[PDB]
Amino acid sequence: EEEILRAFKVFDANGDGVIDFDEFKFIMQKVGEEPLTDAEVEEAMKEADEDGNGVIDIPEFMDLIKKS
Repeated sequence: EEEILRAFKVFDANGDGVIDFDEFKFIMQKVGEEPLTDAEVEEAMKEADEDGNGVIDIPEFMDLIKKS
């Protein structure tokens, strides 16, 4: 619980709790605008949104690892 909610909550760029494609492509490489190859980031977020309208809410990523 604590490590996954810490990581996803820094990852949400405030977003009301939701993460989109441009937020992940900016924040992935944590020091400013560092995301170097777009294909690595696009593959990881497309496999982590299971349906969720296309942009990830906090319960999806954590139930995907933590499911209870």
